[PDB]
Amino acid sequence: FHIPLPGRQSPDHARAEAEQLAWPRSLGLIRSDAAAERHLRGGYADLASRFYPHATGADLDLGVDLMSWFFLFDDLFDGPRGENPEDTKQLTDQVAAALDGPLPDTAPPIAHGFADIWRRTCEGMTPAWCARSARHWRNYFDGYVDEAESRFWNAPCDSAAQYLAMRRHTIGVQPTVDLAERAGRFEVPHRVFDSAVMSAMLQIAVDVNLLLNDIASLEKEEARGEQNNMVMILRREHGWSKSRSVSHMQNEVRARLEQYLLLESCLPKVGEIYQLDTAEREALERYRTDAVRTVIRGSYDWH
Ligand SMILES: [Mg+2]
Ligand SMILES: [Mg+2]
Repeated sequence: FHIPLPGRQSPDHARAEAEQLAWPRSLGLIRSDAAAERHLRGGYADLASRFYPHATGADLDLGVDLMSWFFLFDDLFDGPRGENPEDTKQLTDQVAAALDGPLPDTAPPIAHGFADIWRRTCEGMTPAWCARSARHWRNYFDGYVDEAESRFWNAPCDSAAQYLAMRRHTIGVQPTVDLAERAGRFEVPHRVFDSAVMSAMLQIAVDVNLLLNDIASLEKEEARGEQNNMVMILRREHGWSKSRSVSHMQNEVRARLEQYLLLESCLPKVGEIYQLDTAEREALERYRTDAVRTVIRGSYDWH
């Protein structure tokens, strides 16, 4: 890896991988043997075990379930639904409703799956934590509506800045990191979560994932005529070739990873600034190592 973040994987990964189909199957999310085979080919329990190496048993299963759900949910916007913000919001409203209370049994399977994840996610977490993580979920769903609006008007982004304002929410990294707290039964001190230093660290985590994702998905997205990929956007913004745009993105990933270390080195002083007590310093260290560092490296290793 470009910076010395250790590669990690939950020791309980084999069982979580072997049992991963039971949950989406029970919820109606995988409707056939063919769909199950397709799901296993994604390696989503493997991904979860790298984001959540500190989790085992039911806590790791929740992480596997979140990964499974992310990809099954995203599938629902592959076709015409993703081209229309009214149709996209019709679905995302039904899913996001789970944040406000129970769902009617007529709600779509993907909404019931979300509701079950969110129910488990909130267990043992402070009300203030649940409210914040719910806000992150609503940012995510609103981002899906914004993406469908762009597709509807055939209006792809013309700058990296405009693209990032949307993709930083649809990439789903912040809810992934939120789950790492729940999966580890800890909470980073809330005033430090809000800090400028931690905000920058999290933005790096989000950005590194979305940039690597756009490189990994480039050829598939080119074949579908997708225009909201950082490579295509940089070509429009700067006149660059796609080749120079990829190289720019690679340089940006490396530079941001190096900045991540710098920001990490500020955390001792940040803890002093916010007068963290002993338990709070321990919780911040769990967040740094088990939530932020893991999400930065987990997707890289998964590919
Ligand atoms: Mg898909
Ligand atoms: Mg899509």
